Amino acid sequence: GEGWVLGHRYVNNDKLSKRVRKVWKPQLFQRELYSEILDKRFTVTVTMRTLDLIDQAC
Amino acid sequence: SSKNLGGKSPGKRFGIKKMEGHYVHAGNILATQRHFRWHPGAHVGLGKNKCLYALEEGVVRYTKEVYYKTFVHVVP
RNA sequence: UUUACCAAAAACAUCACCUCUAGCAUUACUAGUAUUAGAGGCAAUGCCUGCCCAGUGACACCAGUUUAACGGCCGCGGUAUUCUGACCGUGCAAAGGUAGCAUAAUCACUUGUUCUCCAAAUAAGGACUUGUAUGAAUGGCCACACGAGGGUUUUACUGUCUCUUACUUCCAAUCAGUGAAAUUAACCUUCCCGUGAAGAGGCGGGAAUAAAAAAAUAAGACGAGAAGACCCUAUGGAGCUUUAAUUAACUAUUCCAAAAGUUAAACUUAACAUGGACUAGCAAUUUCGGUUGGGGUGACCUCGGAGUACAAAAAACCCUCCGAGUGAUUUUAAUCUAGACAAACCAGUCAAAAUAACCCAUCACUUAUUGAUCCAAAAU
RNA sequence: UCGCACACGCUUACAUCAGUAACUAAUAAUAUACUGAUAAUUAACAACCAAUAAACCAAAACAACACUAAAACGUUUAUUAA
RNA sequence: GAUUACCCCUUCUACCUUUUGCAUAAUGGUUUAACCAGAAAAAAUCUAACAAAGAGAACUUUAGCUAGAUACCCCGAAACCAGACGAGCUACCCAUGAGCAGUUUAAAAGAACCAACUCAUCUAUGUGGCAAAAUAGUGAGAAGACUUGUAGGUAGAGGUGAAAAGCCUAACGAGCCUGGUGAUAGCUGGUUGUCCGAGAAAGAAUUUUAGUUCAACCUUAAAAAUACCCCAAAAAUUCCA
RNA sequence: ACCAAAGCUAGCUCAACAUAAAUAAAAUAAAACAUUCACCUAACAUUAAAGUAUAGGA
Repeated sequence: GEGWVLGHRYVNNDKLSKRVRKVWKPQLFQRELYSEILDKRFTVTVTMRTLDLIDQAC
Repeated sequence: SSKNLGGKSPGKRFGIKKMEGHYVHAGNILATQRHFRWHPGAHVGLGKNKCLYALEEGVVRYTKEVYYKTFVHVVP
């Protein structure tokens, strides 16, 4: 629910005026974790905020 | 090209709506006029626009009097 | 060198001059480095390029600097035969055209005046300067050579001309072979004087006339050919330009976040990439009234009164006179029942009478003096 | 008078025989450019082929040379392999 | 119509469209054949079913309800958007080759003239042509910023352009093809058999004048009224015997 | 009687059944135009709710 989200943009956020479609893409950063089951260090470029949920999923 | 300027005014249709001998009703407009061309007589009321009307049911009659007035009467 | 296919020219390019921006790296610039690269103007060369930074732009930061940045560089009065004004006084401005040039690719008046050229010169050349409306890097003034550029005068030679004539060849002409085209409502298709939407072979009245071709002349059939390229109309289209209004994408910023450090018992830092609003330079969508003796310009657009509009209404013109988007003084217009005027729609006037409680009016001649929807607010 | 060869191309037009009322080359003659059938020259001509790694400075203009604009194509050595 | 088994004489200003008005020298048509442009029922009028109910489990209803039958045609842009095709034409550039006699001359791929080649100055001819860019005479460059072959690159919310609003496959103020698309057109050009009755040329408004919305009229089918020409009582008329 | 018409047959339409990546627009309607626009790209059966509740330069 992040990658490739294309919405619409307005000026005063109340529109009697023009509406122009705007593109939105998620932020990408590197997250290094360690899997003991697979015995492998993993690198995830995935969603930042999701990692905050993963930390609560442990 | 024209320096002078003026507008046109729609008519308010001033005049006498009813005639002598006609059978009218109470509250009916008799004569719409500017200022006083004629004066209200018996059983005839006067308006703010100086328009005479009939007070009661009857017949319209015009009568001239000189003491120079013109009265309109309504005879039940 | 340039509008291939109406413009080859003074235009563009060109050596050269000047201003100004770039101290930086591995698929432009450039495998370059201030003597290099990008941008702008001018255009060999020769002599020069004076003044003004108040506004705009630009650079250092709110103040100043900057003209080979965008640009700008005056008027009036008085003074010696005539005339003129070296000089003086004064208003204004940021500062008021210096050298040179000039009826000019510039001069309206204009065919300025004078001189040269010609038997005659609105052109041309050489001067004068009250330069409507030249001017110094959108450079100024000259300049050898150069030019299928733009003008003027003598000589030479010519069918250009006075003034045309003759000849040759290819067509035109004839015959034979092959056999088009646009155009075309149907055509028995004369002329004159009149009329007819005002330019008649078809109408009227007069005149003229047996019926059909070929070689020629281009007046008419408002000939043929292009749904005028001028004008105006359409709530047509498109290109271009902006301080028209309204604002996503790209190039550079201000803050808070992501990511890192610091103290005490709440604060400071940005290498790469990515966000939320935000400030500038760039870009993105459309609009562009009507009336109108064509349009544009000018004027006008709603309302009230007095004429045009002679004894109830109403009645136009870019006809004609005046008035308004209110001004002020005192009492105050509380609830609703008939019934009418005017009226396309919608907006405007009069009002008996009943009830509750008391017991609208004057001026601006009398009337004018405003605004129908949806949406906001002092609060209902 | 101005044309024969090499091409990129152009897909039997061409050569022989036979027949041309008709179409085809604006007609006839006929035919290299019509129909029908049947012939269509090679090669030492032109296309198609070694992998790499080293050596070397001082352009071309019938060029010792010189100039500028700073220089189409060139050779040699060694290894593997057909 | 007469007239003779034919003709002269007399009687008559094509059709259509558009208009205040056209035989009009306003519009469209060579002729013929064929093709070719009024398909929508809510409320209503009308024919039938039943009736305080109709109608095939859905709605209406102080005579309704249900069913059937009656009125609103085509062609045409200039342009916009999307996806692609185009630099064998032409513009520029990259890579690789080739071409440009002769004469005067001091060393001079140096200057000037002049053939090829590259251009198109002037004149004439050609004007459904030889040719949708020509031919003849003449003229420019012709060692240069030159010409040219082959192999490549750059395209339309652009490229290129010694910069003309030029070129990008014979018409570029922004190519062409396909699709959106039967875009939009208040405009203009069009809309076909008979007979009968009646029969319109201007009130105010409108980002409106070449268009619309109700009045001023008109037509169909029914009902209830009355209406006008209108003299003296009275205010050219306004009213009424 | 001349160019000529006139004499048939292939052929199909439709209904039913069987079987190396990334939000498209705009013209247009609101007689201009700018918020807005059934519709179209893929999934979307009948009767009625209902052209109702609402939304819209209301």
